[PDB]
Amino acid sequence: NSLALSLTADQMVSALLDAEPPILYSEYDPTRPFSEASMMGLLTNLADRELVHMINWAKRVPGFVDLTLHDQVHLLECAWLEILMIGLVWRSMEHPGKLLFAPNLLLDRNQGKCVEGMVEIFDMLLATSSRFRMMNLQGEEFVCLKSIILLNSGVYTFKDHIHRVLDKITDTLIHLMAKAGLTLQQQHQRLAQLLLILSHIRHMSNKGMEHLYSMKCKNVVPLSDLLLEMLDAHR
Amino acid sequence: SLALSLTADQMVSALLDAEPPILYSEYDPTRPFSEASMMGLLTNLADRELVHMINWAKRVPGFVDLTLHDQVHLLECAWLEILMIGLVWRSMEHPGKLLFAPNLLLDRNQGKCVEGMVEIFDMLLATSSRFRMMNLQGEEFVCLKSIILLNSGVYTEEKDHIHRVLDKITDTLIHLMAKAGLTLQQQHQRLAQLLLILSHIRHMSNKGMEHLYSMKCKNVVPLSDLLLEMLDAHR
Amino acid sequence: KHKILHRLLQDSS
Amino acid sequence: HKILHRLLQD
Ligand SMILES: C[C@]12CC[C@H](c3ccc(O)cc3)C[C@@H]1CC[C@@H]2O
Ligand SMILES: C[C@]12CC[C@H](c3ccc(O)cc3)C[C@@H]1CC[C@@H]2O
Repeated sequence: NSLALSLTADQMVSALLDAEPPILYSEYDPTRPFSEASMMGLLTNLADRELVHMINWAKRVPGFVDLTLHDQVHLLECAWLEILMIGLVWRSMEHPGKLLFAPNLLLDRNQGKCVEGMVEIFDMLLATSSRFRMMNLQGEEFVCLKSIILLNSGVYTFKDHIHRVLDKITDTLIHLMAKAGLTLQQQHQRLAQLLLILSHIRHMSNKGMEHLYSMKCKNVVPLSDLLLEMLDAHR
Repeated sequence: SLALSLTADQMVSALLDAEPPILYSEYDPTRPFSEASMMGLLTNLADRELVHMINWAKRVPGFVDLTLHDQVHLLECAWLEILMIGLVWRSMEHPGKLLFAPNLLLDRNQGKCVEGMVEIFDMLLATSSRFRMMNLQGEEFVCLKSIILLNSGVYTEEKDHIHRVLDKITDTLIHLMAKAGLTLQQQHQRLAQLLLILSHIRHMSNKGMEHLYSMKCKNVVPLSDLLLEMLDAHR
Repeated sequence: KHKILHRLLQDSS
Repeated sequence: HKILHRLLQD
C-alpha cells in the first residue's frame, strides 16, 4: 500500500538527493574567541533552525509519509541528534581536523575546549568524519545512511512497513556500490563498514544528549521550546 | 596474521568453540526481592561473566594480535554490549522474559523493583523479540558478538588489521546466509538487518551504563572492583 | 500546542 | 595495572 516499495534503486537515490535539506549559516559576528555561553548558543541556534528543515526532509524520505503521525514523531524524537551529527560529519569530510557546523562556523578540537565536556564529543565527531573521508563516502551513500538512521533508530522502541523500506534502502546501497564497480565481496564488506559506523553515531548522540541535558540544567544556554521537547523525549 | 588465513567455516568453528558457559545466579528463591538484592544479583552475575568474557575475547581471531593496551580499550567499551547481546540471545525463546541465568528469569514487572531499570528491560525484551522474529541463528550470533568486541571501541595504524578481521567476519556472515539458501538480495538484506541491531545494542549499553552509574552513586549495590573499573572507563 | 513537532510535521512543505 | 590488564595478561 506504500509507493516507496515500487521505486527502483535509481528512483530511490533521486528521491533522497532531492530531499536533502539546505546548508544553513551561523551568525556573522567575528568576535573571537568564543565563550562557553557564546559557542553553545551558536550550536543550539543552528540545530534549532536545522530541525525545521529536517522535518521537511523526513516527509520526503520514501515510506515516511505512510506512517502515522505518532510513529513519525517517535522516529524523529529518537534520531534527531544522530541525524544532525551525520550531516555535520558529512559536511566536515573535506575539512580534516575540523567540524563544519556551518560554512561560517568551522571549528577545531581546541575550540571544543571552549565548552566544558564537549572536546570528547568533538573528537568522536572528527574521528567519524576522518573515517568517512578514508572510505571515500559518496553523497549517494550518505543520503541512504541518514535515511536508515531515521527509520531504524526508534524502530525497536514502538514496524513491518518500516523494515521493508529499510530493506529497500539496503538494495539501493548495494546497487550504488555495484554501479561504482565493486565486486560482490567488496559490496557486502563496504555495506557492513558503513552500517557499523551507525553504532558509533548512536554513541555520539547519546553522549551529546547527556551533554545538552547538562547545559540546560546548568542554565548555560537558552534552549528553544522545540529543542527542549526533542530533548525531553529521551528522558 | 593467522586470523586472516581462516576460511569461513573455520571462523565459525573457532567462534563457536570459544563460547563462554552459561553461569548461574546466586538467586535465593526464598529471599523476597528488594531493589538492592536484585541489583546485587545482576551485578554479581555480571562480575563473574566478565572473567569468562575476557578469556573468550582472547580466543576471538585477531584479538591477541592487538597490543595489550588495545585489548583493554576494546573490552572497556564493549563489555556491557557483549553481556547484553548474550542476555538477549539466551532470552530468545522466552517471550516477555529475560534469562539472566537459568535460575534467574525476570519479566518487566520484576524489573520495576529497581528504579529506572524497567525502561532498559523493555528495550532488551524488544531486541529479544526482534531476534526471534528474525530466527537469529547461533552461528550468526557468535559473529555479531565478535563484531561488537572489535567495532565498539575502534574509533575512540594497526586498526587496519581490526578492519581486516571485521571484513573477514562479514565474509563469514554472507557465507552462512548463502549456505542457508538465501538469494544474493536476501543475504545483503539480512546482513543489513543484523548490523542495525548493533546500533540498538549500543543504545541499551549506553543507557545501562548510566543506570549502573546511578546505583553506584546511590550506594545501593556493592559493585566489585573489576566492575567499578569497567564502569569508570566510560567517564 | 501539545507538541511543536506535531505542528511541524502537519505543516511540512 | 588495571584488573582487566592483569586478567588479559595471564
Ligand atoms: C549536542 C551539542 C549541541 C548541538 C551540536 C550540533 C551538531 C550538529 C549540528 O548540525 C548542529 C549542532 C552538537 C553538540 C555536541 C554537544 C552539544 O551539547
Ligand atoms: C546494567 C544492569 C546491570 C547488569 C545487567 C546484566 C547482567 C548480566 C548480564 O549477562 C546482562 C545484563 C543488566 C542491567 C540493566 C540495568 C543495570 O544497571
